[PDB]
Amino acid sequence: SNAMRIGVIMGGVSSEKQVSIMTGNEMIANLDKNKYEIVPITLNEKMDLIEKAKDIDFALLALHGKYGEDGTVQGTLESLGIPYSGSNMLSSGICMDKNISKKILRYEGIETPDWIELTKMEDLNFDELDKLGFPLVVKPNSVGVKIVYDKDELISMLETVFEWDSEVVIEKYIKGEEITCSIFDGKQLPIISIRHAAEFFDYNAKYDDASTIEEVIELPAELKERVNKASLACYKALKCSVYARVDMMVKDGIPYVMEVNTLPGMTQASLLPKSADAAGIHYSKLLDMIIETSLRVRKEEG
Amino acid sequence: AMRIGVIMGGVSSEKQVSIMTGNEMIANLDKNKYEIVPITLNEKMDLIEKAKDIDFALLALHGKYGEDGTVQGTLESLGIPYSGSNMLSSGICMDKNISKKILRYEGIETPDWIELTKMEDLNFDELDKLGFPLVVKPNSGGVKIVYDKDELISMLETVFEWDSEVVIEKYIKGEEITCSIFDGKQLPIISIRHAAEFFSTIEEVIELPAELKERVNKASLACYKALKCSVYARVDMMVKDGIPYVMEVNTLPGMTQASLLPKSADAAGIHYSKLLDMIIETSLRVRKEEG
Ligand SMILES: Nc1ncnc2c1ncn2[C@@H]1O[C@H](COP(=O)(O)OP(=O)(O)OP(=O)(O)O)[C@@H](O)[C@H]1O
Ligand SMILES: Nc1ncnc2c1ncn2[C@@H]1O[C@H](COP(=O)(O)OP(=O)(O)OP(=O)(O)O)[C@@H](O)[C@H]1O
Ligand SMILES: [Ca+2]
Ligand SMILES: [Ca+2]
Ligand SMILES: [Ca+2]
Repeated sequence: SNAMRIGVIMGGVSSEKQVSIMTGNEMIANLDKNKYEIVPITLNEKMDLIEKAKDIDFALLALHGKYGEDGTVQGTLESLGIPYSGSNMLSSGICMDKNISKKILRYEGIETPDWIELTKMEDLNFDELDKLGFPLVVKPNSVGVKIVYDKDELISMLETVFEWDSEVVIEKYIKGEEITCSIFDGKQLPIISIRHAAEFFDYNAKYDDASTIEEVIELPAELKERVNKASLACYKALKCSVYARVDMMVKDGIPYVMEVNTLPGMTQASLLPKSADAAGIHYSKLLDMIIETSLRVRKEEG
Repeated sequence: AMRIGVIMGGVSSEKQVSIMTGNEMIANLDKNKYEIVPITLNEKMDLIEKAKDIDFALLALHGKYGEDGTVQGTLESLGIPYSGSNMLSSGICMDKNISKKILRYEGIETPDWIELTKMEDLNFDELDKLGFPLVVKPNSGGVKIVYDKDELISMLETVFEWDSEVVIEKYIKGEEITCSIFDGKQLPIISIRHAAEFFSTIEEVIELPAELKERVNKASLACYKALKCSVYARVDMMVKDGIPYVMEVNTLPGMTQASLLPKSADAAGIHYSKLLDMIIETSLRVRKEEG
């Protein structure tokens, strides 16, 4: 039995590169050595992939952020006829574009927060802005998401963001419970709650706003059914394959989709593998399912 | 003197069109402004080696090879400015299902349709909301049309060798036109008529009635924006009862002198060599706006 040669693809620039290295190392360390011949691939520049992938049967992506999201790596691998993990080039690019992904979701009737799309030299229509109210969340579509409380803050923040990016999403702020829903091959995994830590005095909870805890949670049946329905619908709508993670906010019992991730964290401390583990899927087996399901999917694509 | 790669490639019929296109470009590119660097890709990824010799990639590509976005994404990753729409726009416009959803979300008129696959099961229900006749085309790209339930079911099986995904559209019976856009400005509209014997195909610049022209110009420009196209594009439409319908948006329209976009530009007084000058100049600006 000749072992399939798995390239573990690492790369990116700055902190993304480091997260990528850490991810690849975990994969390399947990890949079943009897099933696979493991081939670490570290990309000094993105297009070095063409040379380094000559010796692999499959590309397992350890990438993090733009390099793995924009779709170029997937498209290159496809052009080389080399099967790879996760969503394809178009699904990846769509999911990475928050504006375009929200349009498609909203077209499909999936709840997502109201928003304005704005490009760099484009003016800003204050009548539609006012419809949104304040606070607002400014999302580059290097610089992170930021809550702004009024017109002046918004203006100032647009100017900060636009120097680096040419496009922004301005989203209505929603105060609610944050959750994230991992999907593997069209099946919903355990939901994870993301909230502040509390100190409890009897039944009074005092929250620490500087903290964040992530915990697997079972939601009440009604909301659970609604959440599972929305997340799978995102998955199909955005043409995702193999696995994805949908980030949502719940208010008044209604889930809103903030984003869909085709390249979610894959370290053992990351949300998706934590969800899989709660589902009885240990890390090494999650890696087996990704390779196995990806091969099937790349074959269905031709 | 700026080094311009003329990039040609593809397989089969597409490659031939590509080489034909790149030759025309090489012939008409101003020799005083440019140093022209013919580039022919045997395999797609050979682009990486050959592109170290150039300051700009002018794409002579045709069909999926230049539509899916891999070439654009590769050149972007190499830091090499290139002509036309970027990887995301290209991929979106190549996907008829996705581009239709976005257009419709934006309130742009496009024929009613449904998405279908090899994998999935034909769903009897949704078809008959569409009625007949239907037009059947692969999702990723003459006219294949079906006048009854029987031709449809069969058509799908044959096509399904072609593509894994298919779009089924309501048949729009109308006057066919095509709208070339350059850097956000509409060029003269072209009318496309068909006759077994005229009183194959005729393409001519036609001045549309003022009102229709206005709706057409609005729709074509809205597609251009909605799909994030840049530098140039060609929107193909079907007019019925004064209402324009969008059939599709092309980020890589035919670029020969005999092709529709160059003819449209010609009708505006933009000669072939100058159209290339503008493609290069405009793309350079766009690529810089993107980062
Ligand atoms: N509309 C909103 N209302 C309230 N809080 C929000 C809203 N949008 C985002 N947030 C908070 O900001 C965080 C980050 O936003 P988001 O998930 O949309 O972008 P991202 O995760 O940074 O993008 P990427 O997928 O590139 O990592 C969310 O986890 C949530 O805590
Ligand atoms: N709904 C429709 N009703 C009537 N005629 C149509 C319809 N859709 C397409 N056609 C005809 O079929 C021809 C092909 O159009 P289509 O949109 O399928 O091109 P395409 O193959 O998607 O283009 P590309 O090569 O860029 O992928 C057109 O010339 C048009 O006349
Ligand atoms: Ca997120
Ligand atoms: Ca067409
Ligand atoms: Ca002239």
